[PDB]
Amino acid sequence: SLAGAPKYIEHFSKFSPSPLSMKQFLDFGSSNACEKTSFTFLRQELPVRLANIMKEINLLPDRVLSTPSVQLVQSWYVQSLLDIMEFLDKDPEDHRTLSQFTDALVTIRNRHNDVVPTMAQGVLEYKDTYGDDPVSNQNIQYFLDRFYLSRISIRMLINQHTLIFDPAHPKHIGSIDPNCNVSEVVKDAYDMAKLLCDKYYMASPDLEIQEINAANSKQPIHMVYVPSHLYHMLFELFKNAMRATVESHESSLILPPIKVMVALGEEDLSIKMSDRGGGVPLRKIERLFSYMYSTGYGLPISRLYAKYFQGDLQLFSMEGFGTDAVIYLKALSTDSVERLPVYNKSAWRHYQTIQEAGDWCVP
Amino acid sequence: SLAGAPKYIEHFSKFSPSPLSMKQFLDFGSSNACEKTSFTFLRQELPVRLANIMKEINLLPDRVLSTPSVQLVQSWYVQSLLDIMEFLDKDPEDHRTLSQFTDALVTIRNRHNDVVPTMAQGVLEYKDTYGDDPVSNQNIQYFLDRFYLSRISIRMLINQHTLIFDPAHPKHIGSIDPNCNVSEVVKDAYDMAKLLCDKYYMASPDLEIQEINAANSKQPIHMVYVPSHLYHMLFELFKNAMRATVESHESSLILPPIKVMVALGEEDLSIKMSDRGGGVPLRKIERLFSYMYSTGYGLPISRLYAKYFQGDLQLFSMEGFGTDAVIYLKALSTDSVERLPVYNKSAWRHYQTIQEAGDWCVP
Ligand SMILES: O=S(=O)(c1ccc(O)cc1O)N1Cc2ccccc2C1
Ligand SMILES: O=S(=O)(c1ccc(O)cc1O)N1Cc2ccccc2C1
Repeated sequence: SLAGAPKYIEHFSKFSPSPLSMKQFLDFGSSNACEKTSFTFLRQELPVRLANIMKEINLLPDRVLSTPSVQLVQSWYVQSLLDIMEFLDKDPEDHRTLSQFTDALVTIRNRHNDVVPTMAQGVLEYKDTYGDDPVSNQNIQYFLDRFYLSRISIRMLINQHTLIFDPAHPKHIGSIDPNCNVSEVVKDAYDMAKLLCDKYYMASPDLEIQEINAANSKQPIHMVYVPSHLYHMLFELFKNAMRATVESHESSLILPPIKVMVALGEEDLSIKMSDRGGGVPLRKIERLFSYMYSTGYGLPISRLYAKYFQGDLQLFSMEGFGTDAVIYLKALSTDSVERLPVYNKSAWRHYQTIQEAGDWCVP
Repeated sequence: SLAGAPKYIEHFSKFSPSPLSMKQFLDFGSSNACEKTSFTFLRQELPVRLANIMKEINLLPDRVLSTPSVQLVQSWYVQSLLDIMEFLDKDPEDHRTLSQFTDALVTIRNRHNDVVPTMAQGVLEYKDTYGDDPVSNQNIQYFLDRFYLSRISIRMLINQHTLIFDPAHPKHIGSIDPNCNVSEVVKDAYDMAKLLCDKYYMASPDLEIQEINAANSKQPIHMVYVPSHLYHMLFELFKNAMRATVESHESSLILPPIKVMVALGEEDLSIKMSDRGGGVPLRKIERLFSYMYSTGYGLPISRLYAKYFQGDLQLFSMEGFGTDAVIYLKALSTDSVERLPVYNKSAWRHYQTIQEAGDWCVP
């Protein structure tokens, strides 16, 4: 039988999460020896990651914390932590321990399947119940970036363990493709977005891809990456680019194509998606990444996927012309290291915000 | 005879600077009635702007404040404030007051001519004397953006007064062109940068300009702006784009052109400069706007000019291919309002930084 959850949360929140690189993930084996190691690692690391973020949930404004949906998500995290605590005294040598552990991780993954839209309902509840205010809004924005990135990282750990120690492509290591053909993923995302655009508008822009392999001009561009994450980002970007193009060309039968450039440099693998969808004023760019205005978290969650392995996703528009979106990825698996929020004094001080006049003038 | 400077600094730092819009600047007349109004406005507003920024100088780390060059600049600001204090009890009705005031502003402008490189020497002195540290560096970056923007605004006020109440183009209102042809300024900046590039490399990329006037496809794009500021930004951008293009093409006789798009939307006038100079990894972009790494303040000062009337200057590269730089300006004179730093509690808290582990994980 287990201690009360707060005792575990306090214990594990003292540790910092331990970021892994893509190479470390990829170089992990599938033997029983490896499964025991994964077990002993995860029964420490998953509680550390769960506890760290649960401590930050507590820093949210009372208004947001008081909402039923935020309380519900909190309750899922508590149960998931306790599920893992059941394994603290279990023997990795016992095969039943390992199989039970995998079952528990699957149960946790399912429990948390709807976390993103449930948190979004919490934001809506806060808005509806109290009205929004600038201070709470900035805290929510800061928190949600970290909460959703934390969640991405926990899902990564769980998927790697369950996929490796249970198909489509046996060459993958869990969810990682050591030879991801970037243009192929671009095409897959385009194809799916085209189906949607065609359904609603009966037309869609064509795709043009150009590759720039700086060091090896001949060679098709590949990388070590999780194709599902790359697909996610590109699909969201294509949906926006397609909608802009069609909606800004209502009187036209000829649609400008969406142009994608994939560039491979010494350190970056960059993917630029350029549309001629008429663009958006600079003032309105920030809103596209806001959880508050978006309550529709496609763009901010996509940018988190990019940031997760030390990349980024940036938007640059020319109002009256169109928009460029750029996904920046690390070219090398050794540079592709998890970006994980950590609960400490610096994190804590960020929530300690209050209402005041800013450091810049008003007329 | 005058009070000690600190008594004036305390008095005037209580007020907030008053931001003017481009339209307000432009709608100001040249009559004796207007000169008296400009006088009575500036003998309050200039002391307010001087005092506000002098109070922030005092928040710099002792290490930076202790440098001879920072002390020298401080001493200039003190004398300039006192110069204006001489006018507090003077009669605007007396023509000698007005003429003496204009002389005093000219003297102040000359006194402060070398502020930018003198402050940069202060940064170098801090580096040489103590070695740099991350906390001081972040404070310097925050301060210098505000200090240099404050300086831009003070020079704007002084130039407007001296130019209007003392040529090349009588249609200008002080330094403001109500009908600035943007492509003409682009060409002027290109021409000057080409002279420099040709001198050192014996070759330079060609220029291609495209305009997108969204609402009036025929019409050449014009705006209300200070052409010297726009020229400054474009010249710096062309120098970087040209150098990148030539240096990345050492073995080539054919240079890719620099492409400029000028787009006019409902709210933004955007100028994009695109080069194929091989680009720079994302990791190194931030450094381009850093005063510390730049000690060469061309890019950060250019971005301040853009920000001064509520615009921005952004860089986006594709490593292995090239770089896009975008100047965002407000299309409408009514939206073009001075962006002025103000000394208050929010400003004060920014300098109150200390050394600690960040809110994100290390391996
Ligand atoms: O704001 S956007 O410029 C835009 C945003 C994100 C993106 O990835 C691509 C884009 O092009 N764009 C989205 C959209 C939708 C309907 C009608 C007009 C527009 C304009
Ligand atoms: O970093 S840049 O990508 C670059 C920076 C700013 C800019 O306006 C345009 C640019 O293109 N670029 C500057 C430079 C100089 C010499 C050799 C190679 C490079 C690359």
